[PDB]
Amino acid sequence: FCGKGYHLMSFPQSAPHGVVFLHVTYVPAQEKNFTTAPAICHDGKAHFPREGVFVSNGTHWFVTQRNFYEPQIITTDNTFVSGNCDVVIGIVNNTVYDPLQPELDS
Amino acid sequence: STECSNLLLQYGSFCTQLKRALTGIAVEQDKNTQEVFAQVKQIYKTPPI
Amino acid sequence: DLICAQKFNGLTVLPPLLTDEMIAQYTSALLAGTITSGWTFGAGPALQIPFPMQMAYRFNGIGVTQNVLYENQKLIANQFNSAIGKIQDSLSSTPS
Amino acid sequence: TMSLGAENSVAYSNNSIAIPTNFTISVTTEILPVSMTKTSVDCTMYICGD
Ligand SMILES: *[C@@H]1O[C@H](CO)[C@@H](O[C@@H]2O[C@H](CO)[C@@H](O)[C@H](O)[C@H]2NC(C)=O)[C@H](O)[C@H]1NC(C)=O
Ligand SMILES: *[C@@H]1O[C@H](CO)[C@@H](O[C@@H]2O[C@H](CO)[C@@H](O)[C@H](O)[C@H]2NC(C)=O)[C@H](O)[C@H]1NC(C)=O
Ligand SMILES: *[C@@H]1O[C@H](CO)[C@@H](O[C@@H]2O[C@H](CO)[C@@H](O)[C@H](O)[C@H]2NC(C)=O)[C@H](O)[C@H]1NC(C)=O
Ligand SMILES: *[C@@H]1O[C@H](CO)[C@@H](O[C@@H]2O[C@H](CO)[C@@H](O)[C@H](O)[C@H]2NC(C)=O)[C@H](O)[C@H]1NC(C)=O
Ligand SMILES: *[C@@H]1O[C@H](CO)[C@@H](O)[C@H](O)[C@H]1NC(C)=O
Repeated sequence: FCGKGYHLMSFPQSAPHGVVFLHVTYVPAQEKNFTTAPAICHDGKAHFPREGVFVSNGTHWFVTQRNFYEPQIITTDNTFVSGNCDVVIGIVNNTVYDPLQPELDS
Repeated sequence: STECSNLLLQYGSFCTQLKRALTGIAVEQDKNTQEVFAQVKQIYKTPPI
Repeated sequence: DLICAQKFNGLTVLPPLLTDEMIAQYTSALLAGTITSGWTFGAGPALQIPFPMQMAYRFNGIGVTQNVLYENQKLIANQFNSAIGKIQDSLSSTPS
Repeated sequence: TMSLGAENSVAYSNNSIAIPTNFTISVTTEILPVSMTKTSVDCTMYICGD
């Protein structure tokens, strides 16, 4: 409706018998392949991303926002738990970090 | 009839107006098909499986 | 003989610029981009995504968590397939 | 025969995703007519003059 791409904002310009809209949009670029999974199996629990998606560059599993590659460590703060690992098709085994664990480990 | 066309010439540019309006409608239909269906410039393919 | 009677009096029908197979090829391209890439092909380059994960994104778009889909993936797929079959039956069985 | 576009087979599989690593801020134009030329006709002067 407001240009090709994800619309950010727009500018009106007057024209003889008309209007010209300058649509400023966000276009994704320089995409990269990653191995993805629907959920992470950790301690018999299924973890799902709170706002992003699980990606893997080949060796390590991360969670990133969907429209821009920003890999982050899969923690309990950006994932939520629903059920065990027996139901989700395609769930992979990976560790999920707990920030309370180094505090109580020392 | 040639003399009927000679009498039709005295009515002015009515036939030119009707032909121009119908040509506008005819190109408008193709434009409508372009706006509805030609929304991608890449012809994507389904994988074989 | 209606078409010949129209043609003989100066009333001609111009063909459409796009044939039916080219419009069908446009719709096949739209289907392939939507199934293989989601909404990403409409906003830029087509980024591939698995269709259960795309449909989980769409559940997240309507305010339902992803685990509702991932725990019920077979049920959602069966309901979708039955609904498509019901579209084909309802279109074949209705004149209006 | 006119070409519909370039063929682009999207590399679909059930465990692969494509994530963008960059972006382009794209500005495009959309031109929309708003008004016409406002015309008035004196019907008697057009048909008959004086
Ligand atoms: C995927 O990304 C991770 C993190 O960006 C990489 O892990 C690091 O790789 C470098 C280079 O081998 C090592 O020096 C670091 O010690 C690694 N970090 C950890 C925590 O082990 C990983 O190598 C990447 N994998 C691929 C295939 O690119
Ligand atoms: C992820 O880990 C679980 C258990 O931690 C694995 O499930 C086991 O798989 C073996 C091999 O099939 C079975 O003998 C065990 O009985 C399973 N245990 C349970 C509790 O289910 C699972 O295979 C791992 N997934 C991957 C991809 O390695
Ligand atoms: C992700 O990987 C796939 C292959 O698994 C790449 O798809 C291939 O791309 C090349 C170059 O355009 C084509 O010649 C092949 O025919 C493609 N294969 C298939 C199966 O479609 C894809 O390009 C990769 N994505 C990125 C961003 O590099
Ligand atoms: C993201 O894209 C921008 C351009 O779209 C990149 O910026 C260019 O970077 C190269 C090399 O550093 C320079 O030669 C160009 O002059 C830059 N262009 C502009 C407009 O700044 C940027 O490097 C890209 N970032 C990543 C991480 O790929
Ligand atoms: C993905 O598909 C391949 C072959 O089509 C199959 O071997 C694999 O098990 C599938 N994985 C999932 C999670 O469906």
